[PDB]
Amino acid sequence: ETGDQRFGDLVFRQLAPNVWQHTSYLDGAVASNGLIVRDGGRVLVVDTAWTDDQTAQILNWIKQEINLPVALAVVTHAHQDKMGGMDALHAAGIATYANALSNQLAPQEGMVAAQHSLTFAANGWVEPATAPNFGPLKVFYPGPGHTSDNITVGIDGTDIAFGGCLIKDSKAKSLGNLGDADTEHYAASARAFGAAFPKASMIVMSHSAPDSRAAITHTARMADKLR
Ligand SMILES: O[B-](O)(O)c1cc2cc(CBr)ccc2s1
Ligand SMILES: [Ca+2]
Ligand SMILES: [Ca+2]
Ligand SMILES: [Ca+2]
Ligand SMILES: [Zn+2]
Ligand SMILES: [Zn+2]
Repeated sequence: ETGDQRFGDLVFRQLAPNVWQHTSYLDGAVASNGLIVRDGGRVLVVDTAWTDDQTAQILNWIKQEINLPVALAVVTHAHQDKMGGMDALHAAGIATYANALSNQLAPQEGMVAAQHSLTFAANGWVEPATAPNFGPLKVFYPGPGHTSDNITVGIDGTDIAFGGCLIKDSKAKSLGNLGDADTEHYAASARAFGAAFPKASMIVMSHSAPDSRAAITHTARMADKLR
């Protein structure tokens, strides 16, 4: 697409003045998207790429095009598209945060655990002391859906919310990989994510281009048929 930039195996698309989407491919060639946020004098990353080499490519692109230190990364669940690059984040000295449940499931899912655990209230909001100096990232656990551990992130100051692999696009035909999914609670979880970030108009997700809020309602409608 016009305006996109390629660095090695990675493609970046600016979504807002201080937000970019990172896309990595794993062989057909499957795309996974995460986010890069410029918060003042530092950078925040949401999700790794599929692999350590791909994740290092994100870090080098950030140094070349943004030239600000990467303070921390939040990863959205314990699967390869979201945490495959944890060793690269650790080698680069980036503090890593995941849901505690993602850190618990990580060895069983073949992932490396993050250095810190985020915990959540009954209402899905992160307990603030487990998310120190997160700037505009607002972390919400919507309930089990794509996986039991899936978390979501709002970028405060923007129109952007990230559903990760929980949300799928509004023309989708399936919910994608349901092997570790909670079929009963998925619809409610997708709706809870839309309610958490009621004013977000750009919904970014792992396996499609950014969509409108129609991705949330469409994903919930498809999920209703699993219960
Ligand atoms: O459930 B999801 O985090 O969306 C994953 C999709 C996927 C695909 C391959 C081969 Br292409 C290997 C690992 C994973 S994980
Ligand atoms: Ca590794
Ligand atoms: Ca599994
Ligand atoms: Ca039940
Ligand atoms: Zn997954
Ligand atoms: Zn995924």
